[PDB]
Amino acid sequence: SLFMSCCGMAVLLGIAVLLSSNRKAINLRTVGGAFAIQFSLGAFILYVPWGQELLRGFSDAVSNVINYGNDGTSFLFGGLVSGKMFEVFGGGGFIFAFRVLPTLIFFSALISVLYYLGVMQWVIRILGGGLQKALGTSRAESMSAAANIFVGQTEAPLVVRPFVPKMTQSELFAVMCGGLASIAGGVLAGYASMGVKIEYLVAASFMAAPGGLLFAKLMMPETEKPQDKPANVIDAAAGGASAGLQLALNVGAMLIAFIGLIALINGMLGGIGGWFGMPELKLEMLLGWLFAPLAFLIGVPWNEATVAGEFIGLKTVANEFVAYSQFAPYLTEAAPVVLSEKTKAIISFALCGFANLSSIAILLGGLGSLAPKRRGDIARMGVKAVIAGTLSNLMAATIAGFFL
Amino acid sequence: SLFMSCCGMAVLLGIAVLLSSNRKAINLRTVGGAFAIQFSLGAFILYVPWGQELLRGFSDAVSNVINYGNDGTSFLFGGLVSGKMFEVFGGGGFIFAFRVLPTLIFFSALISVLYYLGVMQWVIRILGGGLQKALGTSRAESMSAAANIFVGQTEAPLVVRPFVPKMTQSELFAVMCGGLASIAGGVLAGYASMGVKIEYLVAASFMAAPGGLLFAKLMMPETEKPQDKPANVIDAAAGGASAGLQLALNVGAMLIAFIGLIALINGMLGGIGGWFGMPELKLEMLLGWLFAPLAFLIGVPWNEATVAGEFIGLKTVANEFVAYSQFAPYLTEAAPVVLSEKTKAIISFALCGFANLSSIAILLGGLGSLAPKRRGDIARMGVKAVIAGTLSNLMAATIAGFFL
Amino acid sequence: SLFMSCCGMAVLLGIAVLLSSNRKAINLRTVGGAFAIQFSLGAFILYVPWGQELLRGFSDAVSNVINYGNDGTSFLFGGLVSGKMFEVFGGGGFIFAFRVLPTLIFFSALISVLYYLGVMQWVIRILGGGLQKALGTSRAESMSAAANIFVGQTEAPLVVRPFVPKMTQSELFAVMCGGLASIAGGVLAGYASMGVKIEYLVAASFMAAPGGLLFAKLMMPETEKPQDKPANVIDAAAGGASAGLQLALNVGAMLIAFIGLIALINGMLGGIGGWFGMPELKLEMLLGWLFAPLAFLIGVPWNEATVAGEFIGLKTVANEFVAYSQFAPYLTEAAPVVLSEKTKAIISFALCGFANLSSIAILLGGLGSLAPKRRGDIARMGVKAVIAGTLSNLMAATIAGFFL
Ligand SMILES: CCCCCCCCCCO[C@@H]1O[C@H](CO)[C@@H](O[C@H]2O[C@H](CO)[C@@H](O)[C@H](O)[C@H]2O)[C@H](O)[C@H]1O
Ligand SMILES: CCCCCCCCCCO[C@@H]1O[C@H](CO)[C@@H](O[C@H]2O[C@H](CO)[C@@H](O)[C@H](O)[C@H]2O)[C@H](O)[C@H]1O
Ligand SMILES: CCCCCCCCCCO[C@@H]1O[C@H](CO)[C@@H](O[C@H]2O[C@H](CO)[C@@H](O)[C@H](O)[C@H]2O)[C@H](O)[C@H]1O
Ligand SMILES: O=c1[nH]c(=O)n([C@@H]2O[C@H](CO)[C@@H](O)[C@H]2O)cc1F
Ligand SMILES: O=c1[nH]c(=O)n([C@@H]2O[C@H](CO)[C@@H](O)[C@H]2O)cc1F
Ligand SMILES: O=c1[nH]c(=O)n([C@@H]2O[C@H](CO)[C@@H](O)[C@H]2O)cc1F
Ligand code: NA
Ligand code: NA
Ligand code: NA
Repeated sequence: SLFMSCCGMAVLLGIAVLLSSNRKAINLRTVGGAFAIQFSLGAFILYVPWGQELLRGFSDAVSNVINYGNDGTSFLFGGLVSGKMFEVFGGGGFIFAFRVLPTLIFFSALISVLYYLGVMQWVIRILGGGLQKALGTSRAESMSAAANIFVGQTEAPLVVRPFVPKMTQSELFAVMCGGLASIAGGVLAGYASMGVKIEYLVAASFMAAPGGLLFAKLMMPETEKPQDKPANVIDAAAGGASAGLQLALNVGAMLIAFIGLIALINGMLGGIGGWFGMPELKLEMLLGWLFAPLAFLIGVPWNEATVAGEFIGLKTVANEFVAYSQFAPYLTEAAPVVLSEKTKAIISFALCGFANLSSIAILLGGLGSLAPKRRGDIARMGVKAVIAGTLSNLMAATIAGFFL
Repeated sequence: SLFMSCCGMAVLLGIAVLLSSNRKAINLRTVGGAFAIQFSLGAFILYVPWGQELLRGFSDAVSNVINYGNDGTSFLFGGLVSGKMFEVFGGGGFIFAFRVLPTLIFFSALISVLYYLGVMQWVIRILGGGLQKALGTSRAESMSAAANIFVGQTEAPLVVRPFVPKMTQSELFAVMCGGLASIAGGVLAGYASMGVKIEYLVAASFMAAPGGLLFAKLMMPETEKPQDKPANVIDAAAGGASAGLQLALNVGAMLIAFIGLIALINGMLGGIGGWFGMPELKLEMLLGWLFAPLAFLIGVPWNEATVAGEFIGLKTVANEFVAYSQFAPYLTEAAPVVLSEKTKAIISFALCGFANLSSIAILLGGLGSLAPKRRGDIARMGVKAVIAGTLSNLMAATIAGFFL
Repeated sequence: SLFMSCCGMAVLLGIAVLLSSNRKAINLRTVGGAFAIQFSLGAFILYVPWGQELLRGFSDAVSNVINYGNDGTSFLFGGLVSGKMFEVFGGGGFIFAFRVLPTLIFFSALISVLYYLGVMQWVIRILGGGLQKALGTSRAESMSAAANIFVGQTEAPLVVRPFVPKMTQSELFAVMCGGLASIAGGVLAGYASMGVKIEYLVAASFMAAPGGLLFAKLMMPETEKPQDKPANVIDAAAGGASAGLQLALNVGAMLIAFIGLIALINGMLGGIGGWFGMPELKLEMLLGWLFAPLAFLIGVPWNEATVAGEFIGLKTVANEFVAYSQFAPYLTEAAPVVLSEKTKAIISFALCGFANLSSIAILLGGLGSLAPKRRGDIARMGVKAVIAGTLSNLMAATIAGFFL
């Protein structure tokens, strides 16, 4: 029953303690409250009626903003994003390049506008402030964790840019973990446009802030002592659009290459596997077989653990975007394998994070430019930070599966 | 009758004098001849039969070059830019991304070729020379004003690059104004492809050179004393294509975001306005209500001033590209509001300029890279330069409305 | 009969000797073996049954990898790259932008992966080693020649990056020639997707390594004495995808502009030619008339020399991509002129090279960044290097025509 989920949470916590830089330095108030907040946040918005309605209200607003942004997309690509496409090409009428990627551009511009207006800083200041008061975490790392709810791993530390170079190793690690445990407002809308339930995306985003601090302070407790704009709104929007464009181009090229490379890998695996009586061997089977125990531990039913393992493994060995690209068909009526609604939720939560090895190089560049003398520390803590970020996503999935 | 237009010209002139840095320093020969040239140029090509035929001949040549350039576009996107699109998707068969944006690439390559060959420098030298002889303006600022007829605000000063750092404040201001009062050959073809009459675009482009000098020397008279390549033609074309590509990408991302943001703004305005019994409230209504007097002043009929105000206001608060994107449907048979041919012309002229606040940041980067120690002056004069550029566009529209 | 081909080879060799920096410094072992290898390589894979089967086996593998990579393309553009496009738009259903350009992205990512794994370095070390042992060429220039079989002119010298600044002038020239005589794995797949026979592309690529050294050591003999990474595999793929994206964008913009410019040139040539009773005058006719003797010399039949001259000339005056874009329709059933299979092969080989004037500027940037103090030498030897590269392509075509 629910016992398997509670065991799941315990195992995830235990692994973090086992990988800790110093278990005797672990602050019980910090890691105790962090888990408490992430657990309670999950309980509130996924179980408690009022919180469920607040989540639903927030998600529908996000859904409306996406539709508003699609007017710009409709202007540029016209009939290629109209209903006629489904009449002519059927399911192939949904052109990913024109349906999903332009949303990254619109949302990046929007976020930039909300930063210029001070709306973002206002929300981050409140959320980040509440975290440090309850957990005893430092001012800077708490703000970065809260900022990561809405923006990406390289953009979130910008709210505390001047404090980054003199951050303690534990602070720097938490900052890295905050980004790895979360996603970004831009791609959230993208994943939502792919069929992923907005409620899950919004929930996982908010739960990433305490979850990121949780596993950061478990695996890298504080052993040191911490310390302590565009000309107009139109310029802000333009700057965001440009950043979104570059992101859209990068994501699109990555998807073309990685999905293509997976197909090539599967072709080779067919020949190699055939030598062992397994000509049907594919990458999905390997990842499914290898990540099935992990999926089962976080609450996925026995008969759905292997399929769930495919996406979870793919997210880890590559990135969450590619994983979502393969999981999205399972959210439609044309799903090759009909999964339970709880399993769908677990996969959605467990995928909702930038936690992968390639994000280390991203952190080295973006976060490293803010503090060039700390690039050595970032590379040194990269793998552990990814692990911490992965555990945070897994914990969020286990919690979500519990109240569902 | 025509009295309203003459009042319009007077008001525009008066505002410039009211905003002058020193009215007693205004050179009557300079600003008198500048208005005379812009007025006579308008009279010649819009009223006088011979000039009308020369304008028509030039516009058709421009129309032919665009069709020639569309062969490259047709090669890349094939059936998606063919007539079959209109059979399948109807009006939505016109894909803006593939129809309009690639023209920016072809024309940028062409302009780069005409620069390598010396054709551009030849024309600019003649036009710029005639301006300084008649107006008494300096050599450098006259060439920049003439260059702005064909190229953008950041590219035009390149013809006098080494003279920019030591320019007087009045010279630097005029250079800024020359770019703000005009557009570029690349986007001109884009706007033409959207349905905007080429004759109006060509006319407004040429009239921008004296018009830009007019309001620059009215608002910032000279109080000081002025002073005074690719390896081959194929490389030139390639360089232009690359520049055009970057422009095309920037414009496309901007349009997706801004049009999307306008839709979001209208959604919010519907709720906010509803609190005051105006749930139908939209951005177009605000801009229309606010810019209707200005439209009426430049010659737009009373019953068309509000609709004309929508586009004029949008051009000012955002940019001319977005404005043209909303005005283009009014140039087709499927126009939601059938406007008079004079009103169509007035709007076309009044929109034909880079005069907006966001162009200040553009000038800071492009023009600023030519003279890094003058970036402070550019930012200081930015708003006034935009105003001067706006007045120049408005004057051109009033003149156009007069002879029509 | 075959006598015309042997004369062709002799003429090409003679021209190189005539243009030599020092004929008495020409190493007979080097240039004798280089021609021997290129000739024997051609004989082996185009005539000898076993070699023909090895070429066919390699080409089919390349064909399979391309299809695998098209899965990523199919994901992004859906129905726009499906069979339905041919039902709706007929021949125009083949959208070049979505069919060909994305292959550059996938293959660039793949090559980057094969570099990270050490597979590329392994092959290059063997091929490059065999060349220097047989020809007596230096270690560095032999590796660069072998690397150019698979990658582009700017990427190939990276395998010997630290040796480039101290290279002899003859070494630097050979390095330039190796890149000009060949293409790249990315665009090879692109040309293959356009209908160009993979066997010819693969053959020309391998034959470029000895061919490049041949004409480099003929035109610039050695008169001096020579001397002597991404964090993980996923990062490698991502880096390659990004590089491929930039390449894809550059190629697409170039094609839009150049094909558009050719159409404009033809429009002007129609008017100019009309003054001399030739209103049908076009660029293709000029290039065809001018390059027909050259085509005839390399083995193209008399009645097909003019048509063959169009593409060969276009490749030289512009680039091979544009040439292939005009030659591709002649490889289909809807070919305006049905050409012999030997003529098709000759054109395919003669076009398979980056040898053009615009590549000089490319070499100045890419190869020049590896040795900034040698940019003067690169520019000085640019034209001769292009000639050498052109002769190498022509020789490969003549050889191919001989055994066919
Ligand atoms: C898509 C389908 C197929 C999936 C295939 C799975 C591929 C996963 C292999 C990952 O390889 C490792 O990744 C690390 C992370 O980058 C590297 O560490 C490098 O970077 C670390 C992080 O900074 C450092 O700690 C290390 O010292 C440094 O070796 C490490 O060398 C590398 O071997
Ligand atoms: C699209 C639909 C919605 C439309 C909404 C309308 C938005 C317009 C607001 C413009 O805001 C102002 O723009 C100036 C121009 O950038 C800024 O001046 C800044 O830049 C100037 C120019 O250099 C300087 O003179 C100023 O000192 C400096 O404050 C100024 O601060 C800023 O408040
Ligand atoms: C597409 C259809 C139409 C086709 C039209 C054909 C155009 C071909 C003209 C080429 O022009 C030459 O190209 C050289 C190569 O770049 C230039 O040399 C320049 O660069 C060389 C190479 O480094 C140097 O040796 C030279 O000194 C330097 O002048 C040279 O000046 C330039 O006149
Ligand atoms: O804002 C972003 N920042 C970022 O780094 N990414 C990277 O792109 C990958 C795919 O979304 C993520 O795993 C992450 O590594 C994506 C983003 F959308
Ligand atoms: O060449 C150009 N230069 C330029 O700055 N722009 C900018 O892009 C906006 C939209 O066309 C213009 O208002 C102007 O600010 C556009 C151009 F086409
Ligand atoms: O890898 C490449 N490197 C390169 O320089 N190019 C350039 O792009 C032109 C068109 O393919 C080539 O002639 C060559 O000059 C293309 C490439 F694909
Ligand atoms: Na984040
Ligand atoms: Na201009
Ligand atoms: Na090469």
